[PDB]
Amino acid sequence: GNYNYLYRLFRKSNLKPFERDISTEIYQAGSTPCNGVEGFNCYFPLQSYGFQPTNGVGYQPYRVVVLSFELLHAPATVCGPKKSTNLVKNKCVNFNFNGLTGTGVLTESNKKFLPFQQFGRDIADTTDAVRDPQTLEILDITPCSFGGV
Amino acid sequence: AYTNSFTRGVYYPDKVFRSSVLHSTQDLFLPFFSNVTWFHPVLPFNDGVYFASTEKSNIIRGWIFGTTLDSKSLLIVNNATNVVIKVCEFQFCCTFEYVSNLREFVFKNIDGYFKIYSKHTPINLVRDLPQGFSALEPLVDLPIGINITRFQTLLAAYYVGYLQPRTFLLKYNENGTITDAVDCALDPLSE
Ligand SMILES: *[C@@H]1O[C@H](CO)[C@@H](O[C@@H]2O[C@H](CO)[C@@H](O)[C@H](O)[C@H]2NC(C)=O)[C@H](O)[C@H]1NC(C)=O
Ligand SMILES: *[C@@H]1O[C@H](CO)[C@@H](O)[C@H](O)[C@H]1NC(C)=O
Ligand SMILES: *[C@@H]1O[C@H](CO)[C@@H](O)[C@H](O)[C@H]1NC(C)=O
Repeated sequence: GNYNYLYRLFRKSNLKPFERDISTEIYQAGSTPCNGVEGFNCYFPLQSYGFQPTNGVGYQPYRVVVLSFELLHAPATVCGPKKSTNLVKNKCVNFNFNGLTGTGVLTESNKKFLPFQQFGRDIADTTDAVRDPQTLEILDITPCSFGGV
Repeated sequence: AYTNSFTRGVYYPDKVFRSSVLHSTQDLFLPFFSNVTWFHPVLPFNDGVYFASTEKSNIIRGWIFGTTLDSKSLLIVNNATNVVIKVCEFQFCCTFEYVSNLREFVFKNIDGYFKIYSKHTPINLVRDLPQGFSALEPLVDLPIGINITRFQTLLAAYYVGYLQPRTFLLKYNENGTITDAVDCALDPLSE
């Protein structure tokens, strides 16, 4: 029986998202103050898992990894295996800047981006300008010509 | 002591550039014309804090955060030329380690992330915070995941205010800097 893995069994309130509580304060389950002394209604908040190879699959140990990432609002440092391509201006093209995809014309801009800002936005919440991930230059995005026939 | 936080405490709520627009956004802000406490001590960290310092030789350097604040919590300290943030249960009179006029900071703890915004601006005044407007761009997002209910500075007077969930109407100019704002609950005209 492997008892090295623990879980918190008691707590005065539920955890907020991504909160981390490693405290070992004695939990007072009754009206008697514990004063740091374990006993009746005074429990150690942690309890060990019972992991034996003969245990049922429901009681078998599982390893869990949760990847948390926030999507495009700022410069990025973790990308997929996707390759890159040269850049062409003044022609309607399909652009993909750091996973932000779209279609339009990219032109030299006069916008003054701050170091923590990746891409701009239009009044319609559509992207208006972007920062080229390889060259620190601001490209203005203008949808290419259209109209009724 | 107490003083009036005329229009300060506004910070870029998003890392997205905008220009020549009036954008409305709701978040934890410092209400306009609020009573901010002036210290020439431990304080609560209810829902975020606006801190301000006027310095001549940079006496104030550090912050302590936590519930009990004594070896059972965050610590921040500016050693000469190196910001140092730790979450060890330090001994004062580890699961994280980070290493890098008027100064204004905003501290927020949302979903276990500690957001620190900080501006800087020269001023010639010795009474209180000057009247004016400026925006506090973000500087740090920290994945502490640590409970917060109190803080205390470490040092030159300073100013402390508290944030509330108030809607604001930020004015982005041609160059993308917030030049003006309107608290949506300050007064009838503001509404
Ligand atoms: C973070 O720590 C604070 C301690 O300051 C917790 O607040 C306590 O919550 C319990 C819940 O029943 C109350 O009985 C205490 O009176 C609270 N203490 C204070 C000083 O207000 C808070 O619950 C903790 N956060 C979470 C998510 O549990
Ligand atoms: C990445 O691109 C920039 C500009 O395109 C260049 O200066 C830099 O050397 C490149 N880095 C590598 C590792 O090739
Ligand atoms: C924007 O920057 C230009 C210089 O690039 C300057 O002339 C202009 O005054 C700035 N606009 C504002 C509103 O500060």
